[PDB]
Amino acid sequence: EPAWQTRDHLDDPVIGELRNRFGPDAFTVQATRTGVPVVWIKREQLLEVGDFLKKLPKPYVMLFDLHGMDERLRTHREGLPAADFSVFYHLISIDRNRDIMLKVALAENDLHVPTFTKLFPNANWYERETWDLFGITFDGHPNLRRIMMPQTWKGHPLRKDYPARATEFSPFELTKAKQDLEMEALTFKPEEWGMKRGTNEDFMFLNLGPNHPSAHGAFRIVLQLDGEEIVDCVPDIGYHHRGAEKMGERQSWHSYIPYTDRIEYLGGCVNEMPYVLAVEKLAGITVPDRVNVIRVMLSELFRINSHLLYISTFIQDVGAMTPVFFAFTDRQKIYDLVEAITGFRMHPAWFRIGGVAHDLPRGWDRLLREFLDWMPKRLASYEKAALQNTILKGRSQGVAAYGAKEALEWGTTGAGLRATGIDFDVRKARPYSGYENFDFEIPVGGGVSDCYTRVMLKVEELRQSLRILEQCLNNMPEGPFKADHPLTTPPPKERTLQHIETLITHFLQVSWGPVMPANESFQMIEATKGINSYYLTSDGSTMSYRTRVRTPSFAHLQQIPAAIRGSLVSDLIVYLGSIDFVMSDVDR
Amino acid sequence: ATIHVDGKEYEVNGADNLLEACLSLGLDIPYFCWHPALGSVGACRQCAVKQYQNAEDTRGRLVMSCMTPASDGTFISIDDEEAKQFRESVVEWLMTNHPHDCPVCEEGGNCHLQDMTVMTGHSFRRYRFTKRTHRNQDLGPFISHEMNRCIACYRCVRYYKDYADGTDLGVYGAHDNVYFGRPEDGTLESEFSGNLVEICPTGVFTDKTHSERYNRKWDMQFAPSICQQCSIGCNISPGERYGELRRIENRYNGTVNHYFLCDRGRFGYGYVNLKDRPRQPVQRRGDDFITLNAEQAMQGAADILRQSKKVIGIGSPRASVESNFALRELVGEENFYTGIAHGEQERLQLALKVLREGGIYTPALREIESYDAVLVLGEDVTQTGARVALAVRQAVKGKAREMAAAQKVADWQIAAILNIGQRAKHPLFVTNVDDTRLDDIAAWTYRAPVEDQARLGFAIAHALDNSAPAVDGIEPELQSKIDVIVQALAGAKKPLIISGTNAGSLEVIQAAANVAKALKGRGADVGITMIARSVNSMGLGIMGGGSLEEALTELETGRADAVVVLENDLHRHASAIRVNAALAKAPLVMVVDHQRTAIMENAHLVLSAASFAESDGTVINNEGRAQRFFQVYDPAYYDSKTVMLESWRWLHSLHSTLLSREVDWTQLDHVIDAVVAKIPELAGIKDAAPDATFRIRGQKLAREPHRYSGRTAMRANISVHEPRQPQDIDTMFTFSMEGNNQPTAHRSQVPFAWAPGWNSPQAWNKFQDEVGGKLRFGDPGVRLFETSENGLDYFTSVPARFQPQDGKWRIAPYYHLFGSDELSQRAPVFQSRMPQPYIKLNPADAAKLGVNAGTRVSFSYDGNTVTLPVEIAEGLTAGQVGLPMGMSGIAPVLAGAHLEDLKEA
Amino acid sequence: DYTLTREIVTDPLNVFMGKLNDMVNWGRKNSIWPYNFGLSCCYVEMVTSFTAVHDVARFGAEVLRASPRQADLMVVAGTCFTKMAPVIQRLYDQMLEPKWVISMGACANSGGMYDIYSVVQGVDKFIPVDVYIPGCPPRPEAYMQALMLLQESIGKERRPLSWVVGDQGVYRANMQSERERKRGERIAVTNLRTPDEI
Ligand code: SF4
Ligand code: SF4
Ligand code: SF4
Ligand code: SF4
Ligand code: FES
Ligand SMILES: [Ca+2]
Repeated sequence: EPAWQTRDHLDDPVIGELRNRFGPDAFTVQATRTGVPVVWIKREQLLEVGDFLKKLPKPYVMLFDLHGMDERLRTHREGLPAADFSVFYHLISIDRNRDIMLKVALAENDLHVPTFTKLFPNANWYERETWDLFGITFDGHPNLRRIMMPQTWKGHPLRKDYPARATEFSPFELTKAKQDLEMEALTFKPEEWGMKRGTNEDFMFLNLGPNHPSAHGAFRIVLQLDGEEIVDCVPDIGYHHRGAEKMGERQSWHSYIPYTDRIEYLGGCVNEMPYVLAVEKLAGITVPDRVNVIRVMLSELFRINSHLLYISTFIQDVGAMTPVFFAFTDRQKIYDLVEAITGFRMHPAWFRIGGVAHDLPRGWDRLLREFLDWMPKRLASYEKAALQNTILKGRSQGVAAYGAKEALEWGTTGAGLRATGIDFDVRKARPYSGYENFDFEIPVGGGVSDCYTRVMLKVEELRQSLRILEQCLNNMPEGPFKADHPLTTPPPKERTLQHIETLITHFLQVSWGPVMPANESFQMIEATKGINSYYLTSDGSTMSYRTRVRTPSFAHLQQIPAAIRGSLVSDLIVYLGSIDFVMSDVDR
Repeated sequence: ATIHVDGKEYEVNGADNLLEACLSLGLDIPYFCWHPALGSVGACRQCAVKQYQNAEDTRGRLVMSCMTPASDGTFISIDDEEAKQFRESVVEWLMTNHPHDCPVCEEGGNCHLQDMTVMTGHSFRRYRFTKRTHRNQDLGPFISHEMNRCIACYRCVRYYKDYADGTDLGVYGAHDNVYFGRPEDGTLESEFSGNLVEICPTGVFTDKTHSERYNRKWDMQFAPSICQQCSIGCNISPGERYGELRRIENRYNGTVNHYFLCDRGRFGYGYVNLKDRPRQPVQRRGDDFITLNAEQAMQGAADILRQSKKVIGIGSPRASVESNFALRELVGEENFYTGIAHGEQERLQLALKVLREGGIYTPALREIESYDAVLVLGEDVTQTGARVALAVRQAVKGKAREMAAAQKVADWQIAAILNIGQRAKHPLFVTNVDDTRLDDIAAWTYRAPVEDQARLGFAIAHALDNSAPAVDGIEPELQSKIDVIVQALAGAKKPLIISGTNAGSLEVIQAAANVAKALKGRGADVGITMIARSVNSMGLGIMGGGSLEEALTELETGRADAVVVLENDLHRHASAIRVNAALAKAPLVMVVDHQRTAIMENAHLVLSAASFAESDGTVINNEGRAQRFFQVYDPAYYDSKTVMLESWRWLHSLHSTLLSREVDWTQLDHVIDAVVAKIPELAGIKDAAPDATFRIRGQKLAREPHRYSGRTAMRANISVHEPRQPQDIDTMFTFSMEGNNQPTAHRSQVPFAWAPGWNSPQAWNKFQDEVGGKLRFGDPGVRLFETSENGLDYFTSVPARFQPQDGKWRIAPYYHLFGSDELSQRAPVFQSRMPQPYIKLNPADAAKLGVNAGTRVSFSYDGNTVTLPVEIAEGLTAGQVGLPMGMSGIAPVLAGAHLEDLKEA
Repeated sequence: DYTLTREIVTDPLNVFMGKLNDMVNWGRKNSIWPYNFGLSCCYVEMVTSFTAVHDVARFGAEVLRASPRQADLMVVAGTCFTKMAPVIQRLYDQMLEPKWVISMGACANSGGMYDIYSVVQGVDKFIPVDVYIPGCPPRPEAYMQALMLLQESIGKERRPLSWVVGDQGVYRANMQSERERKRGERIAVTNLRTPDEI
């Protein structure tokens, strides 16, 4: 049985535990290609089910995702409960190495769910986004305001009846919003932001803006300060909202890949990988070994690129302005290889449904060998010159520290999670794309996640990625770069150019789109900045019915107020430098 | 019946085959040679499924689902591995000889063969040998021929010969060298040849008119519309690209036209793309023609109309119900005139009275195929109401259908039905001034003048019922033919009487009403059909008004000093000299039209109205069904200087500017509400389509496919800034892809058929409740009137027989599908298909005048000595001259008129 | 041919005043201080052009001011999100004369691939643009090429030498389009390297 086969996961012990606790008629098991047990729960039992899952002997400790779905236009809902809308909750048990998706059905008139924030504190921003884009209210939310769109926005854009395209520009509304920006500070009240006890008459409220662009993007933080100390802060995000999920409903399965590239714009093929894996699950495609090795090599090259930018920008944020020049030279060596292979630098859009766009060009191994010879001396030089400097250490060690429990309750993944001692990397826990055939280690911290431990963990991750790249260079399999499946999009170009049935398949795949049979698929990968996941719902058409992108930077930015409370503003900017986020990842 | 497909239970009709039953259930089985309207023949072998004897059977056997009845307790599997392998092998065998042609093939993106190649999963070629090749034929100006792409599915010949009764298309050769086409190069002679471009699943037969300005299906902007070229009211999907009307596709209406159009509707759309159309309001100031915008045109027209002492309005059967009503409201009911002549108005109102007061049910176009005997009186149906002629051919094949049903043959086994029937057919009797295209299947044809055809109808009615008035002076041979018709009509379970206004005779319609009444009095399930002239002839008849002669009298006497002519060239309904003199006498002529007509030279103001592609409205077809047509595209999207509005919008704004000195562009639903409030006989046009607030789960209905391309480049040469999406306040459709076109959406107006995996016209299967039936949530369009409880009295005005007077030549109308309709004859592709102008003569009359075939003779009508070449008509009765109605220079009002000094030029 | 901002006029250009105008234009075009403003991925390519492997400092354009008052050039390097459009307009209004604008990348040019509800379709909908760079992202040397194009545009503009004496109108040269300038060499291309190699 292939890994993409539709399964109900009734053999999962969590299904038997839920049946013993709540009864057989309390929930409905849905068969998916998500790889996880999908369980439809009544709305009135959601908090009970969540508490039961949190109190299991090997408990579900992290709320991985929480979002909504407009099911009104979905025609293939066989075996599913009646629902105009739905809200899903993806929960992860690291100790079990398992996960469960809970789905709550909602009628159009009764669009309210109990809040999940008492069980999982990252449900705050997840429910705010679900309210913003779908109009689903969450009862008991401390402050349920829009998080992506401005507060004076009409409608909920992820609803199926909301038009996707840009509306006509108007200078009058730009003038009005400029006036709101001008008198935003004059009419600032802490109550609408969730802040309290401000203006005591000792705290000040200070807004941060687009004044420190360290390649992360534009966003705002309003800080409540007792003198120099942060007593509370909320981040203002949505300034980088691109409507990428709505675009997922707007593009074909093939023509959405460039948009996947720009979700986390320092990641490239890393961003492409979960989307094409989830589409290949929908299509029932198993890629050959050469495709797996090529995709792993591209992912690790882009992981090294992103880590180089992250480490150098952290060093620049601390104050040492020199290593960014050399690290971008190393990024140019990576770009030499990536340009030669894919034809592009930052957004290659090179992965395909069923494979990659072209075969490897002749001479790729020379460029890979040159980069693998160039990198280690440069990395050691950066370590000795900057990361072992005691001023940088005094600026970063012990700054914005959190443990394993705080990382689990906020959905922190990647190096921030592993610096707390939790050994959870997707490439080892849930292997994908042939990562199990590579010899590499997962660096973990001592139990405490500071700025410094996160940065050094990413340095060790860079070294491990260099090891994986060495293995990719030494053992690259001979074979096809595209699968021999009819839904491989596009087909191999030479057969398209001389064979009529292949030309027909190409013609219909690039124009109307490949038809993905109606299913739900999920793919989780270890991205550059944490765990990135694609959750795709196909309604049997050539476009996605729903494209949900879970990004780790959203969770990290939500964790910011809990970790930085009681610190200084300098600690905050160092913390932002050490998070490894981009605003495109946060806002999608 | 109960079937089990892949272990799932389904309830189906046992009289259906497994292919149409499984397609009606939403299951996907690839198929080529089967069509819902043509039956099953089992040729292509694509539709293989695995049938098991019972539930406890694992072996099974491969069967053709189209040839297998969907009987009770039938166990089949579609997703069986051997069935999937065989279906892929059938696609592969078709692919061995198929040309590498998809980029340069007009079927691409709309091709059933492409869809089934992808559906079977065949994408790898292992055949390595040569491909067979064919030369192409020239098939005329409408259909392009490319025999390389043929998969030998036999759909074309089955449709063209067995369905449409065409004679000049066939299959030649044998084995893998079978050829589909004409026996030699020439134009396809069938009036329904254009349906080949949708019947053929490949790109062999393609739309040449679309091929000139070709674009793919995903790039089209579609709207549900009604064909404007005659009164039948076939549902169409016009598709536009880059501001020009590109194609007319068939829009499935299970009540009216189902799968098929006629060639006039399919190819006569070219007048929309004419470059001489008015695009802006133009005011004639002396010898100058200045261009106005909408507001100042309204202000100037309103000022001049306010200064006038009496304003009259002249409507047209070309215009919609809303436009004619808006003109009637602008000028007043007592000042409103229908644009047709007095005799045409009398015939149209008599046909209307027979339809909605005769007590006899009038069938829809699909229902015509279920009648057991047909009498056509006077109306050359193939040239005037062509789709009715196609339906009549199906009703004629009903006898073979009944004979095969007596022998327990399934209704989809079409070859067995045709073999059992042989040449047997239901009785058909056609009367005309000459031969018709229905003479090949008619049991009898009566070639006679219109008075003699009416007398034959009156005699048939009298022999059916003695209370009907008798006819004196019937010859014994004609009496024997009358008796043959009488026993054929009396023995029929469902007789159908077809007539219309195109014969130019009131007595023909009266005789048809008498025959229908006599059949109704005997307890028969009789139906009556009236063929009108134009798309909204019945709507103009229901609205009523004075004739064009009265309007010209008002203009000539000086009682009216302002005339507003709506969508009427005025020369088809009255003599051109009288019209020109009356319009020159009037100090204000305003012409609201979308075509450059001859009366615009003397017009003081010309309002650039919208054609059907750029407008919304309602039209009433020949059976009284109100149907809404929706705007296809915004004419101002590319050319921002284009001020081309709906006629009702122009006239409503003119009325508002005349009354309150303020402009009011209004909304379509407001005008429809005004129509149904003021005219109760048109109250059913409210329910022809839902209003503009209708939504499918909150979203509008999309006009263009979801893969519509070039949004940020199609207007980039004009400006790199993308314009605002055109807003549609009038209807529930949006001028974008951001809308709903799901086959399961609860609606009746479908702009185009597309489903995932079905890009061809076969997606209409997904849009239907059952395949070949109706649309899933009802066919659009409602009937204005029900059958009345009581009928009319017998018409006692039996005319005298035709007598040839010396020196006077009675004009016999000859209609042409390509040429008689005004707008379609303006289409450039129709000029090659148009017959050359002529005059038909009896051999005795031509010998008396000393002329041969081809000699040019001259005649004077209303002081216009015009010269035409003579051709000899064998079937025309002496004392008559055959003239082609509706052509250039020959108005349709000349039918039934008389000619003087007809002599050799 | 020139366009005047106070219409299409001619060249307003004594011989000493022409030399002074050339000296001022030379000093302005050789000292262009960009504003450090990051919208999206295009800004990553811009700051890549600032690094050692490209060294945009060689053109004297590396200073990268954090205040709009000290900056001469606004590079809109990224998507003009609807929430960020008032911020961009306010930052542009806070810049002082003379100021130039480079729209960098498809998003800033036209909205790019993001014809979506939350994105303004091009920064030229509300602020004027001196140089457009196609690309998604443009590579760092494309940003340097646009910098050189801006230098050529600055080197032949006419601005007042003082605000107390003379014409105060700003004259911008109607330069020949780069497409039409390069059409002769671009159409003459026949063969390119096959994509199977490095
Ligand atoms: S008929 Fe269909 S498969 Fe054949 S060339 Fe045309 S589009 Fe392609
Ligand atoms: S020409 Fe078309 S309809 Fe006729 S047999 Fe060939 S593929 Fe079928
Ligand atoms: S029969 Fe009449 S309404 Fe139908 S397609 Fe032909 S011209 Fe149009
Ligand atoms: S143009 Fe492309 S690279 Fe530049 S901001 Fe937009 S998505 Fe990013
Ligand atoms: S569709 Fe049944 S054999 Fe052709
Ligand atoms: Ca309209």
